[PDB]
Amino acid sequence: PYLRARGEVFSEIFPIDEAVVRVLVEELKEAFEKYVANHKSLRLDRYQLEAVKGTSDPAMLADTIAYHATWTVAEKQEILELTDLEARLKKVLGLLSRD
Amino acid sequence: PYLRARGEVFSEIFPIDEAVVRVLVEELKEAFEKYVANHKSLRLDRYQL
Repeated sequence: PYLRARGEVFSEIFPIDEAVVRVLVEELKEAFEKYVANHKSLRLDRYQLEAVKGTSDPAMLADTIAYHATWTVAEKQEILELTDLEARLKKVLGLLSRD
Repeated sequence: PYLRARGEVFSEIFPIDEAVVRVLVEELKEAFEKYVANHKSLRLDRYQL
């Protein structure tokens, strides 16, 4: 320590196949909104998800909604390493359904 | 070796009334869009076709 690394450029996944992706983001936002309005244990508002709108990349929202819930952060690391846009969305929606 | 072939019959049938073939192409495009409609990891920018 202190740790340093010669990291790389922004490695993102592009919003591809907007139809199914927006559909699954809507389903994820439905599951997340009932997560917020049902799980009294968290009560986290859409002030870090709806606060970001210029970068409407569904990976950004998939990582934001996953952040808003309190399952294990190891799965957040794995979803940060995921390369599939909706497998991120399916992973967050599945963990929200489990919650 | 070396590689060398010999074409014998140039079999290629062009169906008359290509609009019917284009309608079948549209049907196959619709089926491919239906296959794309369920993907969670096999998404692709299919609109460039």
